[PDB]
Amino acid sequence: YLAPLRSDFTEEITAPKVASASNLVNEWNN
Amino acid sequence: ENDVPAILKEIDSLVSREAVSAKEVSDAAVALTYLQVKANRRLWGKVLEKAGAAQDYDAASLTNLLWAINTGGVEHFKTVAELAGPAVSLLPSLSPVQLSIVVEALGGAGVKNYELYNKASAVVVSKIGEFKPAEIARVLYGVAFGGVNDVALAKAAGKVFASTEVDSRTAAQALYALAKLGRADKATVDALLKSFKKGTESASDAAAASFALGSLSFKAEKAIVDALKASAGDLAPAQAVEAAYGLALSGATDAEAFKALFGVVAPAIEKAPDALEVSSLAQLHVASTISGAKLPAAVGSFVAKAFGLAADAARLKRSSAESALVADVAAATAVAFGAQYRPEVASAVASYVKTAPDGSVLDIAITKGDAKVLVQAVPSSLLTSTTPAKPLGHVAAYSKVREAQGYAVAVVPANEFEALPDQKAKAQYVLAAIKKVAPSF
Amino acid sequence: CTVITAEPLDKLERVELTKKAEKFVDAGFKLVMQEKIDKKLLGGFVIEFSDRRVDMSTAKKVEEFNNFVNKLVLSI
Amino acid sequence: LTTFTFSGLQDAPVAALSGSIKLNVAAKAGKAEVTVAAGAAKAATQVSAAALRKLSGSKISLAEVARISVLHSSIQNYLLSLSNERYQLLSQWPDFTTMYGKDFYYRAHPEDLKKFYDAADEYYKLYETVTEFDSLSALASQVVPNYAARRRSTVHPAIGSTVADGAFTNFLLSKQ
Amino acid sequence: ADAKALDELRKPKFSSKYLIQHVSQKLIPAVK
Amino acid sequence: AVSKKEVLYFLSSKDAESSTAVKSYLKSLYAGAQVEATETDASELIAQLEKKYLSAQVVEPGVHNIALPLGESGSAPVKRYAAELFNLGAQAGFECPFIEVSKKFGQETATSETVKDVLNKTKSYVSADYNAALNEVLSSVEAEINGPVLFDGKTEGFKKFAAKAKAVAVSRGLPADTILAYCAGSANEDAADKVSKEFFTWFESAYTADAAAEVKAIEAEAASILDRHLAKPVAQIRKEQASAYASLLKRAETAKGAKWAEKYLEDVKAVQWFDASVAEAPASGPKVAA
Repeated sequence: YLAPLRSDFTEEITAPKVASASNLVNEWNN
Repeated sequence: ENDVPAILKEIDSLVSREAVSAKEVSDAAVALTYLQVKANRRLWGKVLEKAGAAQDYDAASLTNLLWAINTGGVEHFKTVAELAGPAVSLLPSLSPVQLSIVVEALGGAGVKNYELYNKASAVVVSKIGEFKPAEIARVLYGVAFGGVNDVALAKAAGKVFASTEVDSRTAAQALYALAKLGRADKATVDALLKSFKKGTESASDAAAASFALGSLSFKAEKAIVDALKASAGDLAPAQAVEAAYGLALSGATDAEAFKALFGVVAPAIEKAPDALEVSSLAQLHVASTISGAKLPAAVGSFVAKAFGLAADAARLKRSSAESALVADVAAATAVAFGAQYRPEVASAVASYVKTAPDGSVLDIAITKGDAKVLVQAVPSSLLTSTTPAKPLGHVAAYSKVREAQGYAVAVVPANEFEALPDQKAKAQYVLAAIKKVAPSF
Repeated sequence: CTVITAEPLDKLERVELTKKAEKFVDAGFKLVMQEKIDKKLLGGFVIEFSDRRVDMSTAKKVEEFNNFVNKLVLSI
Repeated sequence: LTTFTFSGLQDAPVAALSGSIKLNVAAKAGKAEVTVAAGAAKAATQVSAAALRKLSGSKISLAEVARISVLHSSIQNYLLSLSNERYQLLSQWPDFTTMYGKDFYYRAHPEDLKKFYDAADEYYKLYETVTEFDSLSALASQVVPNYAARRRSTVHPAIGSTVADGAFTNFLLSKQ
Repeated sequence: ADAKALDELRKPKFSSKYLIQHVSQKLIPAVK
Repeated sequence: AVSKKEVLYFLSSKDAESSTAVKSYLKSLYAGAQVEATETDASELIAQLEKKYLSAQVVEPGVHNIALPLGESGSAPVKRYAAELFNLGAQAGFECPFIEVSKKFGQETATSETVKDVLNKTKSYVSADYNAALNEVLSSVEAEINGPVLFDGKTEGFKKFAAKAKAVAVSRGLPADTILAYCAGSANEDAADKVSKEFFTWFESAYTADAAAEVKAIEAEAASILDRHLAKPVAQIRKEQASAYASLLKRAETAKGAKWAEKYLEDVKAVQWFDASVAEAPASGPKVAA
């Protein structure tokens, strides 16, 4: 339930990199 | 036939089931305020969880829920700020009294929702005759505390409150809104302070009017300090502190009111030292030294430390246009006391950052033997929002508290310091400001 | 010598810059200067000895500071 | 909320909105006659005007007690509401157990029956892994660090591309 | 035992705040 | 727990352990202790670095108390989320995001000469779809002007560059006139505030668009992570998560003497307490002291 502690900063301003849609709903319908 | 904890358990089981709709949440909240159940935090948490969980919403249930949230004095920014979407969807279907309650309610929590305040101020200035002036004061409170510097609604409220004679509490809420907005319109504030003579049913609104007039620095009304003197039992320590601060800032002379306020305030810090936040402790030290009223020996050194804590903490989080302005004023003090070239300009500016007796650090501290002159820069955050742009009462508070430490505080506001051509006129202005405070320099 | 400064000098900036610059000539050496202007220096100065360069400018100081603190946080 | 609030016994709710609890106020100019009525037990009192204004003198200031954090619990609630969406389409799966009998065994081609038994084993795999809800917490702990490092920005926690582009529009179209 | 507190429970747990504090305590003297 | 510059940042915050250390320090000051003198030293680079590393200790445990509005349709959850990030930035000592990123632009290009160099220096803070649209306008006016477009304000190349950058910014959906009218100002308050109310409608559009883009990326990441995880058998999931837990716990039990590791292990013990106190009373919740 625990995560790696990071101490780093985000020096750029970037669009938040939306991830592509998985095919798991389509594969489970298949 | 009359039982408080059994009906608390009935509301508890009524709100703990799975499919509670919004009307049950709203009347559970209203029934939870009318029984005054600040002793039970879990019940208010259950009611606010079900208020966040509800999806149906009409005008009446949303309005009574928001009224109950603000009458009970509960604060949870998530479920109240997520109640503004139900407001903006239902905003043209709202009554003017209902729009009043929801806008005062979402403003009191501090919900940063600019579409709600824009579409509510446009409604209240499009049909201004629909609104009884208490509704005007509630919408003014909500738009002022929601973070929009709306002077259109402020001018409309000034016209209504000058035309219509209003209540005591209505005028107090309008004064609190105008004090957060920082507007100080004497044509409006006079029409509001003339309403404080019919006898006030509350003490919190008289304390709010005292804090508002202290923040605007008009003067102590003497129809407010006596009402605050007789009824200094209806105030929390975090409220009587604001009351005494706004009395000391407006320039009150009555010490019986300060005795009545500090008799509430000081045993709260005796019982719990950490319960009051340091903004209230700094306001307490301001009110304790300006009017000279006395409070116990631990509390005096405590708020003497806490003014220094709040002062250098506000210095540490400085707005970065106040910081460049303090650098400009310090360079002007360098070339006003005589510094022809930039090495001795920088050496003088770095010399002027002497510390303070309370532990704090002062930016422009010039000492000559025993006489010390502190310089203050008042950027725009501590100015009035009008074209006269008089500085607010808090810089007079800071000056009058530093003055009891040995300084002769010179105020250099930025409305006129930035309107000078170059560094020679600015050095002349700073020296002229120092000379009319302390001509011994 | 040759000095590049961010803005044209004052007559005490010139004198104490001259006193600063004699630590880079280890004798009884006199310096004549050819003072230039570069606003991409953010203060300080850059000395050019025509076989040797001393960068006491603050643009160099802030980029070396940034290299130091961006290296040290990777060390911890 | 603020230190001075201005509500109580004025434009208050005069009645409850649902029939689950009954509430009436018979308010005069000075005080109020409230009788709250909830099922078996009903209570009644006379609430002052100086009590509903004195109620917000202290604040409740509700705060959530979470297992790890509120951010983690929001991400885990989203993972749970996505596992519900996958469970709802493992809920519309046809009953293959109604075709296990030996009259279906021997009528069928052998490779098709092997494919059918593999499809049943596959459904048991999918259903055993979509109902492992004790995995969603350590799944939510993989979304937390990259998001929380994006909010340790050197500019602002709330900065984005639209505000930064609008501020570059202001900055570049001003006098240098 | 159980029933810990209220302010002890409101704190978020696996936020860093002490790697940032550790990097400050190992960086700010090392850069002074 | 208190280093007298940490506790000045934690006064304006409403976080739990920050207010706990503030209350403990204030309670020790009420018993006659003395306020340490605030250091009037640590010049501008050390001051800005210490500001950066003190505001982050207010920001990042305050991020973890802001519920992401994942899977919530409507304006109010995203407006709550962006308002909580705003209040967290205000508690941490930041300004408005507009003022802070404009300060970043003014700090980056305090030293530039030509406008293509301010595009090369503010490359990291503007979206590349906007930076490319400004670079093509700059090359378009650079072909006609036959000079490097300098960052002046009154040169004909700069004027005919800005008159086209305003056009591309109007194409993007950024009303450049209302933004310039707010950040320049006006004399009459009844005509400055009527355009501040338009700047704030754009500003609310801007920050809810940014917060909704962050929420959409976290939604897409969580859906991708779950759909990669739902394809595994249960034994692989259990051994992968047990190995990750055991490795991250051994990483905290390896380094001792550090404060973060013992706070990490205290937090693991607190999660175990939460599970135990829900186990002893599951229909009421965890046992809170009252």
